[PDB]
Amino acid sequence: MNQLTAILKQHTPMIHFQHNESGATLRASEVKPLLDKFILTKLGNGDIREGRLYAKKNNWLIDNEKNYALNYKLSISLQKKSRLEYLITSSTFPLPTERPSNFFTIQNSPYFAQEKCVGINTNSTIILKKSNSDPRKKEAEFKEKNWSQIDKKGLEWQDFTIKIFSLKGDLINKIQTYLPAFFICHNFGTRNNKGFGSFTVEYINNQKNICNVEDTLKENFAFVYKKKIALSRQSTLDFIYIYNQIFSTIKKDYQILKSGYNFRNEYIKSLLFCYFVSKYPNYRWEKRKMKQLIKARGYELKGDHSPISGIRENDNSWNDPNPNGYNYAYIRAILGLAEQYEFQLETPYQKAIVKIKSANNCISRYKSPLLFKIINNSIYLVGNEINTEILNKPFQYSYIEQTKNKNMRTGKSEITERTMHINEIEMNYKNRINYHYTPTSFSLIDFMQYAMSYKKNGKNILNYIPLK
Amino acid sequence: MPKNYTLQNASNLGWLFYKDYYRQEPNVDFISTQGKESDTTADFFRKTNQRITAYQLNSESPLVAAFNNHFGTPLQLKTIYPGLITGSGLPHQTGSKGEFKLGFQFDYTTGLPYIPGSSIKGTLRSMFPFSLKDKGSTKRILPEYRKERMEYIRDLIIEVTNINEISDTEIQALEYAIFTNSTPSGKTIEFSLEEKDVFYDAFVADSKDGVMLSDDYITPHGENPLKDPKPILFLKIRPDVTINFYFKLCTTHLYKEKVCSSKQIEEIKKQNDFSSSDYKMITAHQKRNLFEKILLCIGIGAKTNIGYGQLKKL
Amino acid sequence: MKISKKQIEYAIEALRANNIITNDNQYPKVFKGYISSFGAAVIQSGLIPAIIFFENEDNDANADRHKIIGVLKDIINAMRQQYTVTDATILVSSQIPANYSMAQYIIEHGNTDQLLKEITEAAVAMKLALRMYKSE
Repeated sequence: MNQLTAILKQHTPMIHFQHNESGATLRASEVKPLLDKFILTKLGNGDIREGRLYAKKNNWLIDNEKNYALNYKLSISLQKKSRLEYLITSSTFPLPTERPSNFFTIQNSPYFAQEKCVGINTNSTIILKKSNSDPRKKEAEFKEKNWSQIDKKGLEWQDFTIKIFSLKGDLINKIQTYLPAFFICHNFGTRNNKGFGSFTVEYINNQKNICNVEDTLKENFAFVYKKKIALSRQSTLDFIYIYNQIFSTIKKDYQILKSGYNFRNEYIKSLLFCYFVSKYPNYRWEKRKMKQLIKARGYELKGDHSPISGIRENDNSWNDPNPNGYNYAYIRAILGLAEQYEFQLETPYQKAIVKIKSANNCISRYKSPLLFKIINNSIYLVGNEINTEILNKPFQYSYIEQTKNKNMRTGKSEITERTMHINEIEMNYKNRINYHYTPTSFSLIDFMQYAMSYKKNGKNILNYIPLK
Repeated sequence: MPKNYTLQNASNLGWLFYKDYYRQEPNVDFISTQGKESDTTADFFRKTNQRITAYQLNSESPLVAAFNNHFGTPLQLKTIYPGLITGSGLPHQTGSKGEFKLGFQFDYTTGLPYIPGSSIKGTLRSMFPFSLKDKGSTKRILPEYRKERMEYIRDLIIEVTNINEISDTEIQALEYAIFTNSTPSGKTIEFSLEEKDVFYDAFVADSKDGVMLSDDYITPHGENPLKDPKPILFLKIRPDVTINFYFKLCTTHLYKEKVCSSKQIEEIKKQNDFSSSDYKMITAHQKRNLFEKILLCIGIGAKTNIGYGQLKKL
Repeated sequence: MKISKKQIEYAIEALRANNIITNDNQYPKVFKGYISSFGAAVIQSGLIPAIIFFENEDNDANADRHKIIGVLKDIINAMRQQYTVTDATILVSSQIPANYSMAQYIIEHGNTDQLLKEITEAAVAMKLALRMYKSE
């Protein structure tokens, strides 16, 4: 027909930068381009160019020569505006008891930006203040003016409407065929790799949609993994605990994959490091190289241990063997460019900052290749192959010292910037194989299979393997 | 500078957005390459933007009351969350930081944001089948265009009127009478003074408890997924803002797939050949409801394919 | 406003020099729209803001719109080359320097009246000159 009306169900909250508006909802300006790309890819059977030729045929294109855009109109409307707002932080902070009815908190979440909304400052929404009780525990205060001017909010809506209008009936039929798969495949909002903004289609033209989520995920993704989540017969009626557990588990699993887990007395070696150690001629952590460089100049890093020199029981060392040094590389760049590494040295109030930048202005960012899909309180880890453009790329490191001093009793602020130590640089060292370059050989499927098969008396990341 | 846009104390929004936006203040540089991304330029443009986006429109505004007096009863519609963008092609781009990249349609005298009557007329005619000109560059796409728009307009006409079944030729005649006020061949129909369809300008009428203008971001992520995106800043009409659509519509009389005036039908009805089946009429209210349904289906303005300019019944 | 034949000749030469009119006497379609938009921007935003609009080449989505400012400057220079020696509304101490940005030139010399008149005349002349030749 002409109009396609669908009712969407929200599974995880969406981080929206225009939360100030009452009617704020999922913007069609993201959905329509993504929907166009998805529909063209599925029309060409994995080839967007063949799909674009197919859509050039039948005259389904606005722009026959130029763009990927299809001729339809997207409208996303909220039926009822009872907003359920969330505060998302990557740190565990004490929860206050003075809140509006629709304020809820997610702590130890992968969303790490907007972390200054808690702490001690006049702008933080949750103002942590000293308590007359034991100093080991801190209370909290909620300020409505600061909460009204926050940059982004986690929002959860009720069932809302997506309207698709087109004068091309065949395009409308194709869109009806492909829309549930599209909403099962893509997450929306900020930090959509980590599970925020998960939506599914409930009704299409007043008809319920029955789509096997696992089958769609297998069809449209290379590797699929599902996590054995559990509910203790009580949190079924409390969504906050479910959300918190799901996002904490997501953060823990991703930390294990990328950078390991050392917080509370537990140490799980980063699986990326182990995979690169065990494979073809070994690539080791760039972080180990920066730690050695900052060791060789001065101030000792906090932590009564040593860098990990490989996989073994307590394989702890600070040096290299008598032959040539290890083949270092930017191991952790494949899962996302970080642009800054923070190192806490032995004395408090000073910290080493490593600024990461592309040698030439060619690489600026990289989305995490992994995608976390949260549907009906189940965690799905999906992913295609990585962007090969990042492999064998040069990276430049700029070390900077930041010594947070005592407050000047007038501003209580930070001006502790004017320090920078000149360490040694190893550009082109070992014929452009050093901590300035990426491993130039990596398959996401192979590493993902290597992970969740590493184990000790039980496999670490408790996900079984439905991969395609 | 204050809220509650009034004739007594309020800057002209169009003047502030087009002429005072780029005023040559001392120690502000937006001509040189270095000055365009300077922070002073950003602060200057940011303060101008703050002034622009701080005005309110009371429901009982004398301006909108005068508009209702002059242009008749309004068609009141509100805006959905994305907003409403019009006149985006008007040049308002210097390449500086913190500036509104796209243009905006303001009334010259009043300064209130508005939708010109030509925009309304073209948006309504686009869904009608005989909008594309048979000129040669459109030979390929004319047939399918006409077919799909004819089907949609037939559905709308049947739904809104009491006509049980209307033909393609009658649809052509109705469209040409409504918009061109003539026959499809260009021949003028002997119409009276009040038998003309006038599409007045649409004016902002009510921003209930907020401002009527706001700033939005469109961020095109590049073809290269590794380079940073380039945000675009523009001015939008805020959600839940009442837009008043003013029309002057007539009654369209159709006899034997032809459009006739009131007098011609008055004489034709009396003749002892008047077929009731071959007579169709669309009142002004039915035509207004047809236009209302077209607007509620497709919306008006720019960036409509991505949800902007979508209207809801008040 | 009457445009002389010499002004149209200057417009033709400036269009040729700025590589708008090709060797085979043909010009890109969007240039006439560029001229009309420049006139409308001058009316709507002012001379300096309009010149800043049309001097910014960072768009990279339309055609190369910065050529129209070069044509305008060339026409203005050619017109100034043959100003009579009365020195009342002449202001031709010299031509506009080639590497100068025209907006900066307008800022430096507060004779916005004369520059506005010359720019309007040059824009009309360039419109006529483009109307002489063939589109795509």
